[PDB]
Amino acid sequence: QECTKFKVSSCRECIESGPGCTWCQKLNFTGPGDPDSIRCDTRPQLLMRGCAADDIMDPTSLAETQEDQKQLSPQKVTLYLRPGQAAAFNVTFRRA
Amino acid sequence: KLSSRVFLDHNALPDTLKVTYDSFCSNGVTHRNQPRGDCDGVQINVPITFQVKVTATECIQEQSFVIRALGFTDIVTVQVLPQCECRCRDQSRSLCHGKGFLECGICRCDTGYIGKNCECQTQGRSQELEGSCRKDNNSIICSGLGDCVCGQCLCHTSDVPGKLIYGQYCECDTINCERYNGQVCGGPGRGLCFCGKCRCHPGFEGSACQHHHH
Ligand SMILES: CC(=O)N[C@@H]1[C@@H](O)[C@H](O)[C@@H](CO)O[C@@H]1O
Repeated sequence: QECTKFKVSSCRECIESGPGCTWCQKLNFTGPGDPDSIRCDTRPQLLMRGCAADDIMDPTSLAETQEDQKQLSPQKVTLYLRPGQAAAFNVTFRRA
Repeated sequence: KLSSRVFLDHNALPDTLKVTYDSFCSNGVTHRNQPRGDCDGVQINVPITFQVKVTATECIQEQSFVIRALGFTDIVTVQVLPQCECRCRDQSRSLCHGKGFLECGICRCDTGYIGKNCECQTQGRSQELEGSCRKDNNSIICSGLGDCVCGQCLCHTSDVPGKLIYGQYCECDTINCERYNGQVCGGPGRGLCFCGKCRCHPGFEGSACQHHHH
């Protein structure tokens, strides 16, 4: 999709770079000469480079309905926000 | 009462958070990606839907904001949390040389330690000198006779008696000098071999210490 990694040295720094970045956590993936930033790439790049699906870290934004009175629903929502990736949720208005 | 205006807004947000609204109103009327929700004319018990999209431009900390419709007491409280940390199986206890721990398949080094396995300690500037593991820009590493350890050549050991590989680029040794009478530099009674030049003891002269002072 799209991933730029300047000074990426950790999985967190990778996820922070942009929403198209993912991180290969498999020890096997890297050799002596490679920089740590090679673990940080788009999903397709890492996949055809030999990273397994179950070792690719790729945390996503999501909306979580926590508690759900009258006109505005829900009353509470929790959002987990990965930088550059929108979380979306719906609010229903109602009256009499 | 019939509610002829439902404006959905939020309270003041930091620079790092942005919110937009789609309004799916009951009029066959939809608005997309606006800074507030806006529907004109809601009928009795006829629901309308706003889609709220929230984006952070960086990792924020736990905080909350509220969304409300103007003129009504109800409120949506939106708790916001970061989604930046990875969820990795890691081991506590090699191969960061005690100067670090693993985390998502790489070493995380302690204060004053760098390198993939936390094998180097920090200097004033250390890894910048790795061009100083090459004798010149277009030469191989440590003359093919050493490894770059922390931007400095560590020369290969040798089994050959009397031989040491040394120098900034492992470019020298103590056995490849001109011979005389079987031995290097005329043997230890005449001179000593250093980086291809014989260093003759007081009394002897010549490229391999073959002669006496005359
Ligand atoms: C994922 C989500 O909740 N989004 C919904 C969308 O699926 C639906 O089309 C609409 C109802 O008309 O409300 C939001 O836009």
